[PDB]
Amino acid sequence: ARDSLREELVITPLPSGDVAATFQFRTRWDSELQREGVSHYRLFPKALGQLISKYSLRELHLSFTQGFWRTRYWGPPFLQAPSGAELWVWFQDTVTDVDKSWKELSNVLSGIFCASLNFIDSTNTVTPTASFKPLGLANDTDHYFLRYAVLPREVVCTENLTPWKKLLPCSSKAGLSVLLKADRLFHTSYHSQAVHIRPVCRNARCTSISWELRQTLSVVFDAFITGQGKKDWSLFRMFSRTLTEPCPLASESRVYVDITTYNQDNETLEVHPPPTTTYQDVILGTRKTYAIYDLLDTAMINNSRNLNIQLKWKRPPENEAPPVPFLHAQRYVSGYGLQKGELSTLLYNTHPYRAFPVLLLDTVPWYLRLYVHTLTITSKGKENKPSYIHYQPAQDRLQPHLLEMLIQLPANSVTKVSIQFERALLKWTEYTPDPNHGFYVSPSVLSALVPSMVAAKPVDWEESPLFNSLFPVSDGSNYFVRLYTEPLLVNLPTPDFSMPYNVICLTCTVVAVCYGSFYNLLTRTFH
Amino acid sequence: RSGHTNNWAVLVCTSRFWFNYRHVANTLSVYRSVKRLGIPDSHIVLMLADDMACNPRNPKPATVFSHKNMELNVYGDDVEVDYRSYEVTVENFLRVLTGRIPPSTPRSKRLLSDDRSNILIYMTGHGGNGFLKFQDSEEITNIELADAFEQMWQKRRYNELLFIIDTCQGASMYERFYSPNIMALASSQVGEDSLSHQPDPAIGVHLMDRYTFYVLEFLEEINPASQTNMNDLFQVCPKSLCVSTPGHRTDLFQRDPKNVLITDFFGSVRKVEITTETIKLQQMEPLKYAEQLPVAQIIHQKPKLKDWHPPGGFILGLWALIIMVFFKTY
Amino acid sequence: TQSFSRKLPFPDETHERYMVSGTNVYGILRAPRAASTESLVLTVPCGSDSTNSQAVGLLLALAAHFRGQIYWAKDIVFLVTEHDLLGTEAWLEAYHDVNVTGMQSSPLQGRAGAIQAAVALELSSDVVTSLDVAVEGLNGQLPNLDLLNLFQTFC
Amino acid sequence: AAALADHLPEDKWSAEKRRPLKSSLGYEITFSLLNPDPKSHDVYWDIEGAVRRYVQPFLNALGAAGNFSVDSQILYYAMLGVNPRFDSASSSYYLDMHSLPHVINPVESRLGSSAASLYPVLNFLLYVPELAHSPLYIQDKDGAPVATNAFHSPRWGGIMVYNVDSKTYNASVLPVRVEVDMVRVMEVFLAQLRLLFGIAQPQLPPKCLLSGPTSEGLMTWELDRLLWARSVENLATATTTLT
Ligand SMILES: *[C@@H]1O[C@H](CO)[C@@H](O[C@@H]2O[C@H](CO)[C@@H](O[C@@H]3O[C@H](CO)[C@@H](O)[C@H](O)[C@@H]3O)[C@H](O)[C@H]2NC(C)=O)[C@H](O)[C@H]1NC(C)=O
Ligand SMILES: *[C@@H]1O[C@H](CO)[C@@H](O)[C@H](O)[C@H]1NC(C)=O
Ligand SMILES: *[C@@H]1O[C@H](CO)[C@@H](O)[C@H](O)[C@H]1NC(C)=O
Ligand SMILES: [Ca+2]
Repeated sequence: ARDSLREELVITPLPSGDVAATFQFRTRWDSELQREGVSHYRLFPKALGQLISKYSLRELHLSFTQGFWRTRYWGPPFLQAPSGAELWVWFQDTVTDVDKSWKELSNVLSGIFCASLNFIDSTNTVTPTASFKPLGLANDTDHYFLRYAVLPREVVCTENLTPWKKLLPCSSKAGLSVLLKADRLFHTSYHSQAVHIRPVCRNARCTSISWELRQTLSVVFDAFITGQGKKDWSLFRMFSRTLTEPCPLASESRVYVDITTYNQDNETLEVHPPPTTTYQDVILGTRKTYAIYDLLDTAMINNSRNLNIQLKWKRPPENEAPPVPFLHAQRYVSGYGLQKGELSTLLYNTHPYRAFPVLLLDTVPWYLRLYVHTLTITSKGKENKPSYIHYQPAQDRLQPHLLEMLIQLPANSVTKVSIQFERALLKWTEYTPDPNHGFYVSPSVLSALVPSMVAAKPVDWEESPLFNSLFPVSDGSNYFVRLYTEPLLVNLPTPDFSMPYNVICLTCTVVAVCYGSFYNLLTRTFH
Repeated sequence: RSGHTNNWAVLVCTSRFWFNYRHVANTLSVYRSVKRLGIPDSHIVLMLADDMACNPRNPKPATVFSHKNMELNVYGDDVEVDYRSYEVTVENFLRVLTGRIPPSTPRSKRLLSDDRSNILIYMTGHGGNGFLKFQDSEEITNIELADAFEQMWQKRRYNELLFIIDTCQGASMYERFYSPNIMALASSQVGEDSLSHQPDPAIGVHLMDRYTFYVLEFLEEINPASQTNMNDLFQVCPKSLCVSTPGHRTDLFQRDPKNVLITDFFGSVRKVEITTETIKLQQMEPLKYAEQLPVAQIIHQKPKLKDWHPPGGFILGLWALIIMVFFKTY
Repeated sequence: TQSFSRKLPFPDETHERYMVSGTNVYGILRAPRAASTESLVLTVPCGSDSTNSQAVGLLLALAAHFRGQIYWAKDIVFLVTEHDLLGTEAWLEAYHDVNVTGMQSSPLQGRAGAIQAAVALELSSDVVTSLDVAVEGLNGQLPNLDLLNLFQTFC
Repeated sequence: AAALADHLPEDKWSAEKRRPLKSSLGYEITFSLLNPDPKSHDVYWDIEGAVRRYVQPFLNALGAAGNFSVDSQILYYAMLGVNPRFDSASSSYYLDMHSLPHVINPVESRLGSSAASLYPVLNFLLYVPELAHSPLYIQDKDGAPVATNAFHSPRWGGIMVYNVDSKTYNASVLPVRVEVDMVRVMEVFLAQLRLLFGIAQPQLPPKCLLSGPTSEGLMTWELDRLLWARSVENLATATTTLT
């Protein structure tokens, strides 16, 4: 029909010995979802399909990760998202009230995905000046219509996996969505549940608009937690279920297994079932190759030939692993008391030939009063003046600090951007039910064009696998990456919650003793 | 024979901190039974003040267990939490019952019950005399709960209501009810407060409250087409089994409990009419993706950072009057 | 690893050390389900003598056990300091990135978040007769009593 | 009787009089096509043309009493709540009246979180039985299959079981392109909608005629009866709310 579905599972053995699995469920609809009158839905979920017309959306990206992608020890991810719930949306030009529509959309998404996106308020919401460019077709990125919020302390469980799975056409009943057992997906060191809606063109010549819904699920299986042994990395081991019949709705249903060694140009990884074919491509920076298992192939998977892809992989010797992915960050909190500290985020450029620009976005939730005159960017032991600096200050309880900087990372080097903050004392009815746990500083965003080891080719988003069409590649010799640092646990000074009534009496008693002393002096005549 | 049509359910866990795993397990056991017996997720307003289902401290992620044998995961593969974490407040709870929720609230986060609706309300957590602690911070009292139930009845937002509470001294949370069709269960009586504590060696914290555990065991043996009645659930937990005395309350229900099926609140047996009627109808230029990091463009989008200086108007204005005061005195 | 060096005011007449220079080696158990925001520290204060060789072995054996568990809400830092307390001070200063004692070190390539609790196992014998806890800190400060209650209950 | 349903005294005839829909400003009408096995059935169903040609005239007639927000949907792998019994006498499968109250729960789990308003939603499911029980029938009271293979719930929507036949091919089973007779489907769905809004059959005096069915679907005096009931029910609701 007009709409098509393609599901894909990419298995990447990580350099640290872990194994990452990414599920992609791309639905493309050649329909006019931006306006009303599309009341008839077949593969594109009705719940998400109504949102585009109701609230004038252009792109909707909502992710529900637990964990933190260790870029240093794992590789660069196909798609990373911050811990907690991330939601950024581009609205259409014809909205005229962006914050009201943003509030309504956040509430509706909280209803759909059973998350606390109703907590997205003006204190969490941020308008990046130019960080989260639209991922689909854009006439002009205005950024007046871009909203971005993140809730770092937003748990993801099968509480959010069930609504997420309900939106799939083969709703966890056949095809590639049968490997989505919750107890196996959450037995992991990283879990992502992103949903992306974006204007993608209809054909080879992008002259019309067709809406694409990607439901991605990135998961990383720890070697010591899940494997801890000499058994192969089978689909059964990691998902407790093999692959039965494919999704009949899917136009293409494939499993990609990364079989790529380093310091070696042959001797790929060993996969037990002979794959359909092999797809070699420059994916992020390196020419890596995959074994393909086409589920829409009765030779590969019969009605009684369930597929259990096995992968022989263990943490390679240190003289056989990729060095580091040319860019990683590490955010932390300096100081040790209350009332004062520093938000510092180291960001590394391990390429020993090429400086590259990096866009750092920081959101600080207005109870860590930032002092922007203390913002330093060393980058060599010298001082590195950012190419572009934007800073919106925070109004207490109504707006967060936003800090966007274009730092040119010089060489193989560590850039230490730090900024001092002072912890605020809040009202007693302003702390969470667990006030002594602390508050979360949202993970900082790090958008860069990292240089690639080998130059990529311009490839259409239809022939290419689903993991190679997340970001609209622009240069070719540089690939775009968006890192997220860790969420920061910052403790605030706390008032004594058990004494709100004694304090009133005591302070009013001090006022009263002053009043009595001045009364007994301004009215009492000496005698 | 009951007249209800809807069969909603509100299940609440007012507890955090992963050592209250027993309360999340109570709520999820009632939820599992209710969802197995028929009530859809859209008609269940589930509240879990903390996940404890796959928080990092869980030895078995994405599971909540009822028994040490770990053979019945009440937190199954099909579960939806409408209110969780800091959203589960006494304010939000009373908003859901009384309908006074903020207008942006979606359908799934509200109790859209009508005059033909049977409602099951299950509250679990620390609870003292005629009061239930919400996440160790705030309070709901039996006065407020009775007032909310009366407000529900005024608008005819329920046909019959079954209230179940599994807290300490829980028979006094339903001691101030006046709304016409409510029958209430409780784990313990006005006085007993002894709280059981037998932590599972495998899962560090306690599993259940031993009352809803037997309610779960009672509800596991029935099918959607079961004729078991409220009189068979009024003695599901004897004094020999749960240390506390589970006391019910039928002073409001018009219908005899021996005729009220347990599927009338746990599960949704829909009235079915076979339809026999029939209507007899007549019978150019390309588009570009955005540049993710336009380094040249975003530098020039901002006016050049120049060192600030006060305007000439202020300096001239201030300096002129400083001299002016120097001349009135001199 | 963290390389640290310190200029002591005088040779201390106790350890014959004047130009203290050493390396702290720490490993971070990365809490899988957590986002690496809180941490716990298991530290063995190795000195310039043969003591605490069993405590390093026990620390590594516990790291071998803790690694492989999915129930970690906090990172576990396994820290083997170079000197008895100068290494611990160096690591604690570079971790919080303060300079309270004016000691120089190398930048930390990795942190584990806000440290919640810390344990300082000293053990220089295979078998042990009794376990001797110590709760008294610098400048008379004390740990929260629940930590000692926890120790006593697990004894 | 439905409009008041609270001020008149209750008796044996008190629940069927409260069956019809409550008064509301709007109504969502979702036409959901259930396809348990896309592997065997590739169900296509002109739902846009069906709505335009049959429901929109009917909903425009019925629109004097409120706004309607008709939508369509296809749910794949949407199983029913009960397994039909296999009759070893006619090579068919049956769903007796006893099991009909327990048949729509799993699918009504799927229909949730797919509505964009707080109005009462009316779900109309077009179940398409899988080859496991491809000739599925619904039995009214004793054995006899129902004429329309459908049923409805008082304030919920309705369910129609739609059977495909004459699907014989040469080789093994492929997804057979199934075209849904929208006239046949919408006849029962509009009859069910009419019953859900409480417009029963004209309930004649001893001697009269009707002029037969109207092109829109329902008679104008029936619409006026609906507006009378809506006015009374709305006024009663408003006074109760104000007190
Ligand atoms: C905390 O503050 C102290 C000073 O109060 C810092 O110590 C200083 O460390 C630098 C090294 O970065 C020393 O400079 C070195 O001097 C030698 C000899 O002059 C030279 O050859 C080296 O190239 C280097 O420049 C400096 O002497 C030293 N100051 C003192 C008084 O000892 C310390 O580094 C601070 N902490 C941290 C973590 O940086
Ligand atoms: C599976 O499919 C192909 C061709 O049908 C072939 O490998 C084999 O005959 C089939 N059966 C099994 C058990 O592999
Ligand atoms: C129903 O539609 C009419 C036609 O535009 C509109 O005027 C009216 O406001 C709508 N009803 C509601 C409740 O919005
Ligand atoms: Ca719900």
